[PDB]
Amino acid sequence: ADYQGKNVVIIGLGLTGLSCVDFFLARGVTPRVMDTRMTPPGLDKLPEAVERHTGSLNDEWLMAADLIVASPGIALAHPSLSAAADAGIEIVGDIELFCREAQAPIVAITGSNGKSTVTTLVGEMAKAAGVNVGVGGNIGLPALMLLDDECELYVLELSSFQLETTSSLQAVAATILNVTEDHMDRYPFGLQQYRAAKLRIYENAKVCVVNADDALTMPIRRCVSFGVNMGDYHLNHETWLRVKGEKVLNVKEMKLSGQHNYTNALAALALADAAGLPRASSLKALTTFTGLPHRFEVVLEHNGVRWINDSKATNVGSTEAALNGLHVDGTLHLLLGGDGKSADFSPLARYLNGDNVRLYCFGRDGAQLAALRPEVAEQTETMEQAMRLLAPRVQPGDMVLLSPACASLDQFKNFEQRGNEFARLAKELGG
Ligand SMILES: CC(=O)N[C@H]1[C@@H](OP(=O)(O)OP(=O)(O)OC[C@H]2O[C@@H](n3ccc(=O)[nH]c3=O)[C@H](O)[C@@H]2O)O[C@H](CO)[C@@H](O)[C@@H]1O[C@H](C)C(=O)N[C@@H](C)C(=O)O
Ligand SMILES: CC(=O)Nc1ccc(Sc2ccc3nnc(N)n3n2)cc1
Ligand SMILES: CC(=O)Nc1ccc(Sc2ccc3nnc(N)n3n2)cc1
Ligand SMILES: [Cl-]
Repeated sequence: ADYQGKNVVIIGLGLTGLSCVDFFLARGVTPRVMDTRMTPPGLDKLPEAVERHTGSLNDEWLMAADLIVASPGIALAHPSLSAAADAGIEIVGDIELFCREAQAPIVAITGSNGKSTVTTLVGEMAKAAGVNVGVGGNIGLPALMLLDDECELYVLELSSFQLETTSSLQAVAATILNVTEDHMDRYPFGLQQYRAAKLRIYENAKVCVVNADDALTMPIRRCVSFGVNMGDYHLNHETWLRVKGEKVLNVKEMKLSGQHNYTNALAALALADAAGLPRASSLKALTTFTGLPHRFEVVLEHNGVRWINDSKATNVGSTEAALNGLHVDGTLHLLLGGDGKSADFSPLARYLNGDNVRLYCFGRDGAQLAALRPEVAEQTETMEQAMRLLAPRVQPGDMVLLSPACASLDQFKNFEQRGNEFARLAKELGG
């Protein structure tokens, strides 16, 4: 791709938009940037020579563009962006720009839950083999910052939003880990529209890796599969990872636990195998990886109480993965809240029966979450209020679990800030 002389407009003054500004400037193109937010987080990090427009989309700029670069946070269905598409103005995202420049194979990972774990695992498998690997995308390091002529393999976590604006991805190995309701505020044609965006990841992929236990991960119309009791990669119950009936790893050697993390390990191994990484070093990486911050992270274990930061549980399916099979000796104090993105929370209710569960519900959708079981629920405005309410009630044997089933953007800079604030309060209140 050659952008010289083009009128380039970037939508979004967040992490993605700033990475795109740097990308174009380094290639001799001065873009313009807009964002519907009046004071977006990148407003003061923008180079002084770059024109900026905030508080709305600027149709004068969009309709004059040769190329529109849309951050994943702007809907293609926004009327101004849809009008530009109607006029035949090219619209891409940062992942598209990346794919046009990358010169190493790409492993591409999407799904409603498990993405960052699988992405990081494949990266660790590559590192264990001595491969120069770049890991990024939706996990938090903008993909354009990975571009490096010495890179031998890229591992990208991709969201449905990023996939909507991507056309040139030809992954060496691609997966949809699972499909459960999320981002319904962005998908007015519902679950199948969200699924269709994720299904784009398989187009022109050399190997597709599907979840044998989740039919929505399969192309609508020759894929490798992983699953619990079936699949090319599957579990054998002590629990083993197996490939086509052959034991490859006793999961006692992993640091992660839980069935969903064992299938994450299977998916990572299937992708690593498809990318040509040596099996021995891939298996080694499964035994060294300890987990990610904010993903079912024990931030304090003291006086018989475990305080668990699962702030990365931004949808119902992720909270379900925390709750399904969860063992608690005493009472579970569960923190739910934030921006639910129009999700139906009712699938959580089957985990919330019995005498040993208390709900502390906060943020934009706190009332809807407390309605799951009002007789054991309290509602506050903020997470801090919820923590100060529950802490006097905690007894040895209890668990305090932040697994909020919602996005954090109504009250926090990012889910990391939500998790960090939870950890600070847990240390104050629990020690
Ligand atoms: C919403 C989203 O896709 N966020 C990803 C994005 O971060 P970035 O800061 O660039 O986001 P953005 O595109 O500026 O959008 C951020 C927020 O601003 C809003 N926004 C954005 C542009 C605009 O004109 N108006 C507006 O209101 C968006 O709706 C959203 O609420 O790019 C980063 C690098 O690729 C990702 O790590 C990050 O994943 C975050 C963690 C996320 O929540 N992703 C979603 C998809 C998920 O995991 O479910
Ligand atoms: C249908 C099919 O066979 N798809 C495919 C996808 C990826 C690869 S690996 C690779 C290596 C360098 C490179 N540079 N750009 C890109 N997309 N790649 N991909 C092989 C085949
Ligand atoms: C079996 C099934 O459910 N297939 C399906 C596939 C895609 C969609 S998404 C869609 C559908 C219509 C439409 N009209 N305008 C827009 N933007 N859309 N989007 C939904 C269902
Ligand atoms: Cl968030």
